[PDB]
Amino acid sequence: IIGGTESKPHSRPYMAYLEIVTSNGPSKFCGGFLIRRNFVLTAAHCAGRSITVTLGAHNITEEEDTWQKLEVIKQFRHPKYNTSTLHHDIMLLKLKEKASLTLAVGTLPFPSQFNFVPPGRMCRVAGWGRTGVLKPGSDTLQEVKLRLMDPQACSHFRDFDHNLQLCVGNPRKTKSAFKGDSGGPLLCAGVAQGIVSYGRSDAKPPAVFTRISHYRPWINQILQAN
Repeated sequence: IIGGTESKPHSRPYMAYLEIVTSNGPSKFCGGFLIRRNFVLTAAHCAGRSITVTLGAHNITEEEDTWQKLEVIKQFRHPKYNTSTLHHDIMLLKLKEKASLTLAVGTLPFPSQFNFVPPGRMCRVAGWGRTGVLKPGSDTLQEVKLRLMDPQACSHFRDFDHNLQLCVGNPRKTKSAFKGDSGGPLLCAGVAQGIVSYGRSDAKPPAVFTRISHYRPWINQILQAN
């Protein structure tokens, strides 16, 4: 997260930290959020060999009694997830066991098929990603307030689509989600409307987020099929 501040500890109990093992140059990490006791929502771009989720953390380098680390038993990537258009950058993760609902660890509701959040709104995003273009990731959870932009603010991104994605962050400011923040949710008025997906390598906002309302039925299909 670029140009933000450290979250108050445990003020965002749905924040999930994902450790991912790839079939190549070791682990990478991602943000994501708990939607139900054994299900986390993240980006499809955060798919890997094996994944572990740490729930209830603030500083991911020092464990606390709030910590709950669970194994991912299955990865439901979006099948239309395409590495070219980067469309459908959403994935559901099923946990081997159910997280215990505590004040430090909680669930977040995602929107309905008809909740279409428009340009102008200021939403918040949290994460443990890089704090600058070539800067290390953050040990502590950071968060930044960002403005939703009109579709045109993002047309520099090949294949940007209004119905499926969100254009996030004012072009005139530095604030933005960045590498490492992938998978974390965008909260608008207390509802998760997006998922950090991608942006420029130079970290200049806007960055593109997955628009979740649109995937509601699919999330639903898997959640009901378990």
